[PDB]
Amino acid sequence: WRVYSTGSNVFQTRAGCLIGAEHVNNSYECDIPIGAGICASYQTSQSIIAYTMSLGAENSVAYSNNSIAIPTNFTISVTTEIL
Amino acid sequence: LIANQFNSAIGKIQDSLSSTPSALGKLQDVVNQNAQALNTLVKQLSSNFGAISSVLNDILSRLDPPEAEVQIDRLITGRLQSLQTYVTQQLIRAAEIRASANLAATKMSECVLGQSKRVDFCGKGYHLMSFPQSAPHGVVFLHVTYVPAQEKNFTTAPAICHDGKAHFPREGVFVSNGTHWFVTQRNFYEPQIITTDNTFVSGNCDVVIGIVNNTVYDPLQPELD
Amino acid sequence: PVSMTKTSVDCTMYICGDSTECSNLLLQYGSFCTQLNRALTGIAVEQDKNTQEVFAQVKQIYKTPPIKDFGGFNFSQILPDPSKPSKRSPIEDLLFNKVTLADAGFIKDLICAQKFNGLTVLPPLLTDEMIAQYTSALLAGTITSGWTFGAGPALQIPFPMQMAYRFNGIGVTQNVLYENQKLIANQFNSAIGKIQDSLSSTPSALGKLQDVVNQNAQALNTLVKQLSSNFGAISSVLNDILSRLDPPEAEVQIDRLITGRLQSLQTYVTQQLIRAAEIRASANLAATKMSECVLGQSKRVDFCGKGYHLMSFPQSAPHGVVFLHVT
Ligand SMILES: *[C@@H]1O[C@H](CO)[C@@H](O[C@@H]2O[C@H](CO)[C@@H](O)[C@H](O)[C@H]2NC(C)=O)[C@H](O)[C@H]1NC(C)=O
Ligand SMILES: *[C@@H]1O[C@H](CO)[C@@H](O[C@@H]2O[C@H](CO)[C@@H](O)[C@H](O)[C@H]2NC(C)=O)[C@H](O)[C@H]1NC(C)=O
Ligand SMILES: *[C@@H]1O[C@H](CO)[C@@H](O)[C@H](O)[C@H]1NC(C)=O
Repeated sequence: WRVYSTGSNVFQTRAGCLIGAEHVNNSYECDIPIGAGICASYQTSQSIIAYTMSLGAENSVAYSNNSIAIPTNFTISVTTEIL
Repeated sequence: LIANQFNSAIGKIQDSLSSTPSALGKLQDVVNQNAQALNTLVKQLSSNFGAISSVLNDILSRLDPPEAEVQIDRLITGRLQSLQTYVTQQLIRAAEIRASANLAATKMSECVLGQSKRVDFCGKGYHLMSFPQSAPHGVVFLHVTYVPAQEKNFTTAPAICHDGKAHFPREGVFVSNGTHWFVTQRNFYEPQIITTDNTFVSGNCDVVIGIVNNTVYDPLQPELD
Repeated sequence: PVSMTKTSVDCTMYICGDSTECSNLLLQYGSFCTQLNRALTGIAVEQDKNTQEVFAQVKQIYKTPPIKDFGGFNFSQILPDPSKPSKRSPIEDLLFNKVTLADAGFIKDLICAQKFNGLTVLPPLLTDEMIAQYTSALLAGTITSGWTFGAGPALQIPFPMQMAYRFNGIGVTQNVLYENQKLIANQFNSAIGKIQDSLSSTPSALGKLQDVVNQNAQALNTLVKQLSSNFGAISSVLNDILSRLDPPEAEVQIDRLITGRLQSLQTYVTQQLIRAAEIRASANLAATKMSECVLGQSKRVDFCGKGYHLMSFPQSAPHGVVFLHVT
């Protein structure tokens, strides 16, 4: 086949290079693992996009030497697990 | 309140399993793998392994046995080697399933029949109890856990000096609104007044880093005075 | 150990290297190579699952505050250093220098010869700079939130008060700590320095990692040696047999070569399956240790180091994890 080798959206990764996907600047969670931190998905007007995977939300906790945080209210949670 | 949260949570388990189709994949793949492997074995009957044909009754009805020995030997070698490969792969998968079964037995013994205190062994959060249910070739646990979520901030101190002596919480921690001081258990905000009967005295208050000056109410003195 | 190096084997390049007659004779053996490729890609998936299971324990990335008023303690050897392109602790740099990894396989040795016969090395899913991000996040969460971030939202709490809680978990009254803070701080800092220089001086510490790589390397290496045995034919080079004999009798030689190479390949794959099961068992052990010795305070004896356990700190190593137990 040769209908994809035309390209014009070619993207070189640490695993090789990718043809038929358009490199983005965001960071999402992983859908299909490609490798070296790069994942790909089918989204939006629809196409296949590839990205650096996103490890999670950034967070900062307000530490001090005389500050504590305490909870006031509570929640009961039920989860499933299959073996 | 806890009853309503529990019932709503159970209903959410029910409709969450009823709506999501991809939940039970950990079971299904196992059956699929065995199915796939067994199916492969059947279509190993159709390869000739380099002989005339893969049907044995053809070769018996075409040749005399001085040469049927030569052809049949090649068939025997091929089929026997394929069967050996199938048995070895089934042995490895059996060892894996046995490991998962011992894990399941450990979870049944600890997360159900007692109350475990290992973190994240019986679901996420502090563990309250469990309930088991059956599944085709498997088990499904419902963990019921306790998650605290509404936080607020206070300013503390490791100990209280009252009379040249340090006072420590018998259980809990000292907290301050900004004006007063209270003793609170570590997972639920509830002020109680700092008395003698939830504290104890040890040493003097010239050693501990960051001790703050306050007073400790005595439960005997206004009864006596 | 956590994972081994993902390896992919291509049959038709390995067995019948560029010979149409050889492959046409090979398709009489049915669907072996699909099974072999399926087993290898099963192992290759399982490695990524193992690393994801060990390190992706939380789902938020905390950060340490810049100020270092931790009551006298000094975490300078396990906190990340912004002075390097690889955002690591110096302890992690000692770990990255002590293991002499191999099998580069760069984009264009013995590695090139391994490349030329259908043996490829798939790169891992998680790079070396995201594992560091998880490990630094776990360090940040442990030193600023106690164990509350292991059960819900992060709750800040001063560090010596957390250490008072942790002595109260052992069976020691907490006033022991507050009257002896400086002594504990000095012992902790001296002990951390002893870990650093003891690991720096001893070369033979990390053998549990190294042997794993060596075994896989050795196994892969002996596979290439099996290309040089003739298995009872007149020669071991396939192009010789095609360039000397007519095909109606070269079938006899080529069949013997197919049998020998296929049997050797099968043996290699069975051994790699058993090693995969072993590494998976050790990975589940590592996940249990990360859940219990780090995110909480275990009370099982000698599960979290020798003595009464206080806390732990994880650090990353190439294909593995290293725990520091503080006891
Ligand atoms: C503690 O949490 C519970 C549950 O989140 C709160 O109960 C809710 O109260 C509001 C009042 O406006 C009701 O609308 C909700 O229906 C209640 N929840 C349930 C599940 O019934 C409770 O108010 C919280 N405590 C405080 C002091 O705010
Ligand atoms: C924590 O310990 C580190 C040990 O590395 C201290 O860093 C040293 O600080 C001294 C003081 O000037 C320097 O002479 C050394 O060169 C530093 N070490 C290195 C490897 O560069 C650090 O000061 C300590 N931090 C605290 C807060 O005590
Ligand atoms: C807390 O930190 C502040 C820094 O401004 C310092 O002045 C104070 O002495 C510290 N207190 C304790 C108990 O560490």
